[PDB]
Amino acid sequence: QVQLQESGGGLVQPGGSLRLSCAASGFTFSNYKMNWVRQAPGKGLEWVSDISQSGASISYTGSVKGRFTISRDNAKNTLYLQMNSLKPEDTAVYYCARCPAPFTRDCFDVTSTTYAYRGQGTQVTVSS
Amino acid sequence: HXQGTFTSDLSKQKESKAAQDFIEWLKAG
Amino acid sequence: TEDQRNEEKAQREANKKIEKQLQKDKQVYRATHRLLLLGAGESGKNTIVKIFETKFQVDKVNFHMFDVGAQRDERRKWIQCFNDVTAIIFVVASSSYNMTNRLQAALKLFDSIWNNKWLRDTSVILFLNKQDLLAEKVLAGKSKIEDYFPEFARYTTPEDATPEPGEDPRVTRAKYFIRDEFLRISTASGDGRHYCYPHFTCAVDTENIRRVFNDCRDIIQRMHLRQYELL
Amino acid sequence: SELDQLRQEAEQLKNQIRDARKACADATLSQITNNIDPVGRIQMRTRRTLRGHLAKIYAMHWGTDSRLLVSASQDGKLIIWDSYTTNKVHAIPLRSSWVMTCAYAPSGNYVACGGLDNICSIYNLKTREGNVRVSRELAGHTGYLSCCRFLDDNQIVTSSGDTTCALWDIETGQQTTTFTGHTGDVMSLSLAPDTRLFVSGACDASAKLWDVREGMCRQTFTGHESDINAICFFPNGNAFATGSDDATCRLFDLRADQELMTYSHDNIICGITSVSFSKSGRLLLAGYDDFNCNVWDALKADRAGVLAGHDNRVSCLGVTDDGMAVATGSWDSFLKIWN
Amino acid sequence: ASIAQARKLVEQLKMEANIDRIKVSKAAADLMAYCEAHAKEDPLLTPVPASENPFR
Amino acid sequence: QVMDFLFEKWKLYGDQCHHNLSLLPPPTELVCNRTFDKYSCWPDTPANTTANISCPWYLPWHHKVQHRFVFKRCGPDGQWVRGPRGQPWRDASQCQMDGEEIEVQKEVAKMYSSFQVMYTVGYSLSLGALLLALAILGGLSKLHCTRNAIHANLFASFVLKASSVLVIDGLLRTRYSQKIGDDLSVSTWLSDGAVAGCRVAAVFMQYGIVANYCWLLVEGLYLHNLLGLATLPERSFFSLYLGIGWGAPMLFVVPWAVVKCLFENVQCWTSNDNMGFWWILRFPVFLAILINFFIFVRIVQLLVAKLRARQMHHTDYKFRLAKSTLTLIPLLGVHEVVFAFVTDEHAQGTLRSAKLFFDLFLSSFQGLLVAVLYCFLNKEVQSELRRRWHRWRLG
Ligand SMILES: *C(=O)CC[C@H](NC(=O)CCCCCCCCCCCCCCC)C(=O)O
Repeated sequence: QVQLQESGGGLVQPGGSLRLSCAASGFTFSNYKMNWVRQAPGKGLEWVSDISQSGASISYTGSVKGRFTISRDNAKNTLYLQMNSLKPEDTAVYYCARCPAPFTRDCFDVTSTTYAYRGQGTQVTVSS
Repeated sequence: HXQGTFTSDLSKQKESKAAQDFIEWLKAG
Repeated sequence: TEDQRNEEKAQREANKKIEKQLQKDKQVYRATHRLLLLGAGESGKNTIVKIFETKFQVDKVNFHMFDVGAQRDERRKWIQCFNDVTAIIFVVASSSYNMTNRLQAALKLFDSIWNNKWLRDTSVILFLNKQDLLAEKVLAGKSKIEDYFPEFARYTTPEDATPEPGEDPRVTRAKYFIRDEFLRISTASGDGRHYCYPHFTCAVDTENIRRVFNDCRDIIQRMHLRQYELL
Repeated sequence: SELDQLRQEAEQLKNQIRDARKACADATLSQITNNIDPVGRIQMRTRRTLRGHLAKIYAMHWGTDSRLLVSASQDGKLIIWDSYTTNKVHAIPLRSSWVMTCAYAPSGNYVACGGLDNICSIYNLKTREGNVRVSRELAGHTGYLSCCRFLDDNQIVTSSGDTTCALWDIETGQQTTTFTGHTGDVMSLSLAPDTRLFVSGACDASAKLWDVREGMCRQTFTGHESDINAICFFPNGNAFATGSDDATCRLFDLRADQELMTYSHDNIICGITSVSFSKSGRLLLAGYDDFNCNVWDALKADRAGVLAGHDNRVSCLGVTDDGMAVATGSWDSFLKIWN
Repeated sequence: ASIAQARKLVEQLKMEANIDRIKVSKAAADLMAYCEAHAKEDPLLTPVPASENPFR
Repeated sequence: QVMDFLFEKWKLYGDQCHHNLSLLPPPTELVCNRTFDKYSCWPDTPANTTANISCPWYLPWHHKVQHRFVFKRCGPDGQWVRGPRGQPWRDASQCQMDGEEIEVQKEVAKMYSSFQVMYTVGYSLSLGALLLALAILGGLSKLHCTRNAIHANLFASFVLKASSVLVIDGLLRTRYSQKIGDDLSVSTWLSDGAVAGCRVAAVFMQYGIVANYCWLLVEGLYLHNLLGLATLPERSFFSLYLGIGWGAPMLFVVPWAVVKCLFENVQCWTSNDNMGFWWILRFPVFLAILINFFIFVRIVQLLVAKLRARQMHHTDYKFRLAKSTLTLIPLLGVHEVVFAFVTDEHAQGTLRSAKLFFDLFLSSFQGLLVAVLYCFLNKEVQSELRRRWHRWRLG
């Protein structure tokens, strides 16, 4: 039974720092490319960042490039995304997603509606 | 057809060489 | 005991008829190009000809442009069928982010298609559609490409990039930026088995089908040359 | 405040069911079998080769006489072969070229196909005219058709890519029941020997067991860590194996609600495309993505054999009803038979 | 529509709880390896002689 | 033709003198009687007479060795000199051939022996590999492919040729290196002997040379016709190609065989006289060289276009690639170089020898180069061989 839990998040002052921790249990964490997908309230899902099996290949979306960092710890079966310098239009719910094919460099998890291997997520808001 | 030219030339050779060789026997025996 | 010989003769005659029909329709299966056409959505794919299968013919060459607008949005399973296809036509709508940032989603989908295990040998035709709408996307200033892309500010138009007579240098710059993003993904991974063919769609369709036919001919020629260990 | 607490319910129940199935998990299977004599080395050879297709072969099915097998390819053809004499009997054309499944009726009277056209076309072979055409066209799914199996000459069950399996009625032409409950695409399904209940794997690492009479889900088995490609029952009907894309095969039990054996090896890194049991159930035959299909031992989980020969990817793997022969279609338009 | 999908999950798991699990040993070799007395007629375990084999 | 054209004069002169010995006897013991000197009869010169008598015409080329005579003396009651072992020796050295040429002979020969050795290695060396290539090609997964079948059939045309020319010289070597001293041997060998075997091996060798060039032409044509069309070829036209090759050489070799058998017969037909009768075996060659060199330059004219189109990240790195292919593609035509202009006619001096050497060398090692480049360096066959060895080295 795959299970992705997204701890952390909550209410943050715009310009703060939050560390989102993704807990995975049910598969070999070291074999899958793991991604972070967020969904703002009002529109569909959008891919934020990703990380390779070992952590070498790292990419980000242009809207959040440089401000956000991604890191994986294979020995603990956990995914870390650390937030820095939040902005008002960053209010969304963040899903930790994984790819369906092990030992593969391409995968199709951006799917919004119904993708099994994705956790419930953690919805975050900026302060007013 | 190069190989044909070579074999033609060598045919002329073994023949003329045999002609002199033949004549030499005739001269002797 | 003659029953055995006569039934064997009947079965051989049936097999011969089956072989004749199989040769007859294999002679036509090899000559028709297949073309998978998929896009993010709201791209305007109805202008190609002007429940999903359609076909056309140019220069005495047959084509089968297979639309997939009836399936779901999970493409990781039914896309394995389109591995014997000659060229996967990938139309992109670069001006459909007003209702989402569709550019990033299109880039990720193209990267997934390029790097797939079974799509290694399938080339991709790229169509930068809705090109005329790029001009209004920058004059209004409601949403900026540089807002969603930090490398756009430090981008210069290529020297070999020919400007279209009658286009603001900024539109040309934006469109060549997007082209290059797709082309970076295209060339970052292994590209010895397949190539990408970026294009810019115009207002008329008489040139689009010609472009598709020319690119398919190029793909076939390159495959034939690769079979002979030339390139 | 309902959704928030709703999750807990599931969670609570999940842990309860987890406990139940792990409580009854005293021994393994290996232990209870270590004593058996292993099958040893098994060698197979391709007895016949069926070179009649043009595009890749994506699914086949053995007939109940273990003599005639139907095959489906992406070129649009549905060829009915002959195992004993290598003679094609009907090379019937198809409307939709992208066929993803085929089936053979238990009485040998009908065959069915289906693919991206969302339609389960059923063909009649006993036409008085002689030439075979389509009799009924079932169209009630939204996602693609992935696998269809006949119960009898009157009703057929089909899987679909819209997460819903359905039971059809050929005489009427509408779905009798609808087996909703899956979250991902449904790839394959198999029918029990008594034709009273069936299992259906999907793309969420879950193999739900259904009941055609009640039209509901009775048991849900989780265990794989990736989408499931193919499944098949054990000959007794009390067990079934599932081949997923995580390079693992697992046998499950319908009375223990827990997986019994894992057919995983270090060298294999590619997913399984097809799986089928032998006649006695001692040999489990699976088709891998590494161009060859292995033959696992159903009790010792050791490679008792490997069947090479195929150049491209294998897609289908059928075993005869009497167990005399095994056929293996692949993506090179070839159908090797093995003995 | 959270309740509509939540009731589907909570019902299912109710029905996933009432099933009586008959051990694992009772359903291990006790049935699977018990289905072995009829392994002598399996044509793959014991290669049958070519005479009465249709695919010689 | 010299051999047979000198047999006649042995007899012709050997009878004119028999009629000159007739009506001639005079003194018998006082002055030497009418005698016969085997190869040469002359009216018997008397005791110590002036040696104004020239040596016989005999030898056909006497028109340049005329102005030199022979000295014969009737000594002991009219007798000639005896020699080392009592054999009658005559100092007819001044009537003999001119050492000079003899030297040049020694020369050309050596060079021709080196060329023979050097081309026999070539054929044989590539005759081995061709077979090994045919055996590996026609027994594996790719045993029947439209492009690959043409390559296999070309390797056959190469085996046929190599074998043809390695056996036509066997005869030649063996039909001149027999001891032709004893009257019987010489007289019979120059005459009709096993000229049957020789003749038919010659036709069978020429067929092979022309078939090789025709299969190189059809190899080019298949590649040229496989690039113009946008789609895949619906019809393999394989029947057509097996007739442009194998079959068409007959339409050119058979009229040669008949023109020799009927108009110009010579010992073994290897010897080529009447250059017009060799143009009928050369015109197909020149055609199949020119009209395949045209498509060779045409293929490169688009291969350079494809290498400069995309993948321009490696600016100027196409250089190595374009060259590697351009030296892998001449499996068809190279001869052009010292061909065309230089024909068999108007090619004398060291130019001829250089042409022969260059062409022979290329034609002898072509088969090896083609076999290596298309059955040992192809990635498809390398990967397959690996697979079939892996599957055997399993259990
Ligand atoms: C005219 O009477 C006599 C001609 C004769 N010719 C020769 O001796 C030359 C013919 C060639 C000699 C044999 C060479 C065999 C080469 C084999 C190479 C094998 C492949 C190498 C890799 C293992 C004359 O005396 O001049």
